[PDB]
Amino acid sequence: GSFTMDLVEEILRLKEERNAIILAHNYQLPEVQDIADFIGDSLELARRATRVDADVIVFAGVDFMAETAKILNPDKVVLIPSREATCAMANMLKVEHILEAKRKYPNAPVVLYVNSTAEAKAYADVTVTSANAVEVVKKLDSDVVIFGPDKNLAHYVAKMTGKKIIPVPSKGHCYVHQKFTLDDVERAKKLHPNAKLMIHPECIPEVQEKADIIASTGGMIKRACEWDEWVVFTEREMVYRLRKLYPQKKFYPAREDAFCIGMKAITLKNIYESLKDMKYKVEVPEEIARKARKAIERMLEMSK
Ligand code: SF4
Ligand SMILES: [Cl-]
Ligand SMILES: [Cl-]
Ligand SMILES: [Cl-]
Ligand SMILES: [N+]
Repeated sequence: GSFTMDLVEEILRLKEERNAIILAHNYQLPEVQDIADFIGDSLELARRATRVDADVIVFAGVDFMAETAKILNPDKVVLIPSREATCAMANMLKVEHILEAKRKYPNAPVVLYVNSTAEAKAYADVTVTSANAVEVVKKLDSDVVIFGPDKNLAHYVAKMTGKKIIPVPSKGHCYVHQKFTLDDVERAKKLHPNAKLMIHPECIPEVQEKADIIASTGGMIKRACEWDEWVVFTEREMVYRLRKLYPQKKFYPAREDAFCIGMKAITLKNIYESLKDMKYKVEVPEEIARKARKAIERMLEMSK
């Protein structure tokens, strides 16, 4: 035939030529999800990054996630297709916040959401994600923990563990999940009265209280078998992921306008260019990386 390769075919060929794997987050565009080798939540992506046989990891996600993969694979090439793929919640937490909390509470473990910079993780005793934060905090040997950046996840952790949670910083949150209100809950239940509600713990507490299940996107996938019809209170591309996994169920976005600009910095074109040009190479300074790796490997040990 006369036709040549499209972007998908170019990517497939370059993945072979580079001995590369494409890891994608659940909030990636559908056409990016469709070319990824593995798709998951933050914990699943971290765990998957400990069994990489490929030489090159193309990370269809935000920079903190790519940095986590690099911390776990210092001697592989990790590529981020755009350096503008970044997380507003993670940027809210600075070293100065951690140091001030450690001064007040020197005996409190420092528990940092993976939505955090590599520099911040160097100060964590253990990292967490939305999937394992309750379990990890429960098991730590202290009734007081320093926790951040996300204050809404911190609220959920405090509720479920009964422990004293010292937030760092004071107001960390995700603007995507802050879009959900009690009015969205009322509207969803009126439009879909037989559906149950899957709610991310980055949503505000009063919205969390309306959930049938509170879960990371990975937990949403794991527990979707419990009902046939769900309203999805997270970033709207998760609806595509759930529909692909469970074509026989029904999924509805809680809000179509719950979009993460940083996630959508990743495009099919810039994944192609990432493999073609071997860019942008993610690097983490050795001293930071070694300290962060200790905290991440502790997380993986404490949460299977
Ligand atoms: S959805 Fe929220 S927490 Fe996740 S990368 Fe985007 S801004 Fe960060
Ligand atoms: Cl692999
Ligand atoms: Cl996220
Ligand atoms: Cl199934
Ligand atoms: N102890």
